[PDB]
Amino acid sequence: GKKKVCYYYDGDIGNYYYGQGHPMKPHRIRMTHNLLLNYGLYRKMEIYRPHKATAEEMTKYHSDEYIKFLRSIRPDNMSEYSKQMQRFNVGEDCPVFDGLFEFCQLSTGGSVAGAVKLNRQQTDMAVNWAGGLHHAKKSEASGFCYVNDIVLAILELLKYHQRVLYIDIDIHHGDGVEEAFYTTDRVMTVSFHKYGEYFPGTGDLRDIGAGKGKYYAVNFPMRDGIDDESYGQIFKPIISKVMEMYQPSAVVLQCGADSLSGDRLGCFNLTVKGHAKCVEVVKTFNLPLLMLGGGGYTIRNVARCWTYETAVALDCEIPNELPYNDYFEYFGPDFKLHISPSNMTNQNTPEYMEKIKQRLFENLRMLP
Ligand SMILES: CN(C)C(=O)[C@H]([NH3+])Cc1ccc(F)cc1
Ligand SMILES: [Ca+2]
Ligand code: NA
Ligand SMILES: [Zn+2]
Repeated sequence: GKKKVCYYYDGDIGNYYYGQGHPMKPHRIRMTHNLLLNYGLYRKMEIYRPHKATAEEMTKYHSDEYIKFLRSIRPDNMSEYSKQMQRFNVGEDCPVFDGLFEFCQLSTGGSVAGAVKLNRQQTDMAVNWAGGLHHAKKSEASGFCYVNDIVLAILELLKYHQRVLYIDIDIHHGDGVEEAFYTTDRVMTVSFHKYGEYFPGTGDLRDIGAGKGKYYAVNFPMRDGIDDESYGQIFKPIISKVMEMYQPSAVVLQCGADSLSGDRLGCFNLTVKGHAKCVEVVKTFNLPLLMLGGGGYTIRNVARCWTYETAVALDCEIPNELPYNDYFEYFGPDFKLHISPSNMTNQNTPEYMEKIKQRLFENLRMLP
């Protein structure tokens, strides 16, 4: 049936600024929100403003030293922290900006608040588009991510769920999440991603986990230009098998939109419908589901993607004609919700997709 959806958003999020030229634009979350408000989707779901997660909350995963650094560092005291900045991988990809810590607190607060909601059985789905920062590590920033909201949310779910399944359709590998849970069977991580001279450089299919977590990390490496049909060929089958073999009681789905056609940093060729089919698939298992954001650098298409995927969560059909909104000019020249793929070559042959799939299936036969 139709699911109750709780959605997390702080309108201050759009005002954080990574700096001139930096492709990460928090503003995209405000565009997303404004677009789905203008489609009327607030009528169908509960909207919450998340708390700011505390340093205490964050050190459920991150080191005390790293979190102490994140809450002290500012543009005005950077010169005095040059050593700490290098150690914690801050100051370049992951710059120091005004309100950095508060940005992390809001990002993280959405993900944990959604997980609490799900644990209390007061929603079927929770949505935090400001979350999904899958590259942050225990004691270091990486790939524009500082605090790993996903890891903290899963730790919250593990309080009431013996097995949690994490699925990642961001074009990048979910390295920080895989790393955190690599040696436990209580979290299975499934990542689909570009692989081959590409950030972060991990997610080989031969990376399957270790110790009690061996066979609970699943990696589908892809080449440039995958399209809706190649992706669709393998996502439903892999997820069905994972569900069947792993039998999770809760699911976290990272929905990074840098896997869309025309993403400024991405090299895939998915449409918003192709992307969103993944949400559709996971929804059908009828499990407590936390949906998070992620990467995405062509921001009009990020707003489309996460608006449509909100509508998917709600089983609420919306028209292709975009309603008027505060960012209307960004959606030219067509002013429609859905996007076309490019004519870029798909380097992923059908044979390649089926072969990688069959290798993952052999691995999944190793579960209890
Ligand atoms: C470019 N790059 C590393 C990426 O896009 C990754 N997906 C990491 C990431 C960035 C922003 C975000 F909001 C969530 C995750
Ligand atoms: Ca991924
Ligand atoms: Na694991
Ligand atoms: Zn990404």
